[PDB]
Amino acid sequence: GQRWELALGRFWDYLRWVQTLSEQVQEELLSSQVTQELRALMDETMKELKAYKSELEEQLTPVAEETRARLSKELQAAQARLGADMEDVCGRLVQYRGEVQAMLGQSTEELRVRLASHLRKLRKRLLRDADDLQKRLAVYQAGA
Repeated sequence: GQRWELALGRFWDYLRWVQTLSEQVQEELLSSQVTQELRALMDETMKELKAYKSELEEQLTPVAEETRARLSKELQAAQARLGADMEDVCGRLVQYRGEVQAMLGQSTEELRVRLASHLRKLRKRLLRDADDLQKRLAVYQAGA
């Protein structure tokens, strides 16, 4: 099932737009609008993913509790790793907003060079934990 993949696709596209640090992105960065819109997207992905795991617990093949429950603890953790990535990205954008206030009108060009470099790394990490969680979810899609 892929309702949570679509909701993550929307998170991921928005963040790809933020990564460009265009005029409008910078505007909405110094206000609380992109961390407010990324929270809403995160929240729909996690909502939809909790409900997909819930419905997959209905179509599980014959695995004994020390293995079927080893697997949900490993899957709740990949859900948790992905949530923690998205929160990390929003905290790095809050940090940028603060660091622009503290410049007191001075050039933020060197600040946007470090942000773009840092955001790319976070987004690299985010994408590999979504891929990992899809794998654990696909092995669980049938049981073990």
